[PDB]
Amino acid sequence: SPILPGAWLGMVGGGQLGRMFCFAAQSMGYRVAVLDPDPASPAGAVADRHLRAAYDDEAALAELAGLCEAVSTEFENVPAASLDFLARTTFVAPAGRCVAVAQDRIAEKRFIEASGVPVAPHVVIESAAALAALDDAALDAVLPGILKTARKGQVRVSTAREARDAHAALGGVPCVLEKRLPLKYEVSALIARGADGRSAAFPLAQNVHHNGILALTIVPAPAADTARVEEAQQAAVRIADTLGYVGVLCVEFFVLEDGSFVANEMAPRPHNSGHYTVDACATSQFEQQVRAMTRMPLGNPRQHSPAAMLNILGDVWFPNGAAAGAVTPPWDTVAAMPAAHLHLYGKEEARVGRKMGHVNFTAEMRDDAVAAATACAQLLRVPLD
Amino acid sequence: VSPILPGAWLGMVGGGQLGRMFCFAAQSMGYRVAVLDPDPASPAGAVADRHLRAAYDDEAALAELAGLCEAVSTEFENVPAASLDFLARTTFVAPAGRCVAVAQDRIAEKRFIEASGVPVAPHVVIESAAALAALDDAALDAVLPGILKTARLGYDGKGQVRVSTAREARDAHAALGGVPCVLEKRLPLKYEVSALIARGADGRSAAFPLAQNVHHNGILALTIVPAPAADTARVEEAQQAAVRIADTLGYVGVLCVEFFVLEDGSFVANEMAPRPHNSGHYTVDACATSQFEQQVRAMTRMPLGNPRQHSPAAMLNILGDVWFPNGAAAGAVTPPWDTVAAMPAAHLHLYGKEEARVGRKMGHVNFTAEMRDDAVAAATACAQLLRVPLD
Repeated sequence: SPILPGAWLGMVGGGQLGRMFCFAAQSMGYRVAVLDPDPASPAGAVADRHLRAAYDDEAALAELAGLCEAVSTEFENVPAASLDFLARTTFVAPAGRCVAVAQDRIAEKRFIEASGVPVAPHVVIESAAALAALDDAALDAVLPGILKTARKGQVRVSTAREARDAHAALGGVPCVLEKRLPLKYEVSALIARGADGRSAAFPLAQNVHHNGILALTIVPAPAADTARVEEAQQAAVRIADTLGYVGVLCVEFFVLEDGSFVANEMAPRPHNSGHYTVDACATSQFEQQVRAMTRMPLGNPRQHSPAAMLNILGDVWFPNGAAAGAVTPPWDTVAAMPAAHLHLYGKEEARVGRKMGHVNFTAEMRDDAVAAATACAQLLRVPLD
Repeated sequence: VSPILPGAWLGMVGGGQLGRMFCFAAQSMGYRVAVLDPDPASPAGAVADRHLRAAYDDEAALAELAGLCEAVSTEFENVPAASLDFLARTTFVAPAGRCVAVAQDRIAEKRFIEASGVPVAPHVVIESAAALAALDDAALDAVLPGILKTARLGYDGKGQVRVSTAREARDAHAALGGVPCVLEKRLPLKYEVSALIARGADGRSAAFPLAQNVHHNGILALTIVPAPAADTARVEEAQQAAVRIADTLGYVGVLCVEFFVLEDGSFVANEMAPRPHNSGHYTVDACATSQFEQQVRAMTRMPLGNPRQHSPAAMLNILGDVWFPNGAAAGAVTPPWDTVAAMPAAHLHLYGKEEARVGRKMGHVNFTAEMRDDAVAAATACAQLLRVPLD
């Protein structure tokens, strides 16, 4: 049965995702308690209540579970044991078991395959013993590639020898060895699924990464035709159904030069590639998180306006280099752009690589949203390639 | 003159639903908000970066707000202009006290709009018993039947008397103690509209579309945007009238001007609100920039946002009455918010107020759709579900 407006909802993690959840939840009349050990928590600052405590502090967890009728998550490395502890006393969506699958590169690959969705070529290496039982030819099948720890932790490798040495260099921990592929473009599907098994899919997003960090998202994905959108949406839903997932799920895919389509990873939460939904869709990804965790009907995902999203890293504050000190970006100039919606997360210190905000661009025509995002990237010195 | 950029502290005098929705807009852009509101259960204070839980005339609280904030705006209906001018000693106050004061006095408001060259709804000003004694019956008959309204402090229907004859008008004035009043003629109304504009310190403005408003029992019930009854010329006329008033006032902020369109086609202004307005809540879900974002931009001397309406919209108000389907005395019943949330057009906004009371604004539901008729049909169905009369 539904948990109606006025109820306390809990959020494990108080970064920008938790912060944007607060606005969605409070707008609908819910109260939000954020658990985040950071005294400067961006989400905690704007929540109804902030429990300043560690993610494994049982007294804090009991207080959250006691106060809240449902709890969801945004923090990247949340211990599933904490979600377990919480679910003894309250409704937790997504469940710890789902979060644990999504947080482990081996589990996630195995699960997507089990859901009947093609996965990007890789070899699983659980241990030194598992590595010993793989011959050079077995490794060569996925090389050159990148060795990645299943749970920073990545090594580019070209030969079987480099692969063996890299595994030892990472301490022999569980890893996946991912083949480098002839990538054409990247897309993400973003879906909400409820406790009753009903789901709602957003449009397909096309994502550009720079130096391994999301830079630009365009929606609807320019490169993907109707059949591709449908294929990607159905894939994400199939995964969510197989997982018994309640919440927002983001699945990232590669489209290769040969036209093939492969899933690479998934996030058990609202995702950076979904921030456009706040300004471009009838229901945002944050509103869907609220609806899923309260067992309320899912919202209409209708995209009213074509959109682009430009990430704002801390690098934007360092036009004279990181060491020379912060310079406030020209936010007035950005606000003068008619397509722009400026989102800044209330983080105190700009640092290289740190996500400080984003700018959504909406317009009647997609080309105009994209041109505005491109011009803003030039203004702010944000590299797109 | 310079812009007040993201990260700055912004103050809000008043912590009801308007201040709450202001907080979401301001915090999303990276500003920190301090709310001044004496109510310990302040809906805005609950979600603000800071809540100064203080009376509106508490000078210690006001000095702390002004010291902390680089700019301060207002939402509270009866804010003393003396408090705004106290604040303006040490911070940027937008809109200014003198603008707010004009809107709070029915006589000043009518006089100011006329002085701005915008036609005003027929009325007679009655400053005093002596002024009334010097008006002949024919002078009163010109605006009768009508409603006698106190000039000051008559919020939410207070200080008003329906009158039909000159004698009833004179008796009503004496009943109210002879205080300053306006006598407003009851007009042959065809429809009501509101214009909603933002104006900056640099004199630039940005106008939303024209909203058509339906009132019942003296309270806003339903808003539809764009106004179905207004053609392009009417939209432009109303927007330009609101900008003319704002320019004449030297107004910095969001201004809502409410008008009547009469059976004969006459277009007259009746009142203005020096703040975001209930008839503007649709902007949060229907426009590229909401009225609350424009309040942030205006008070920070930042460029105004694009007011583009991406989707046709309707808004249904939710009063505390919705909780009392068996009567006010019979006790509260939680409304079917799940059934509302199932409506694909609906956007549910509930304000976090603790006690449902008759006549109290507890929330609103915005409806957006590709087609206006569908948004209107959804609002009308939701009104039937919730037992909300629209006429």
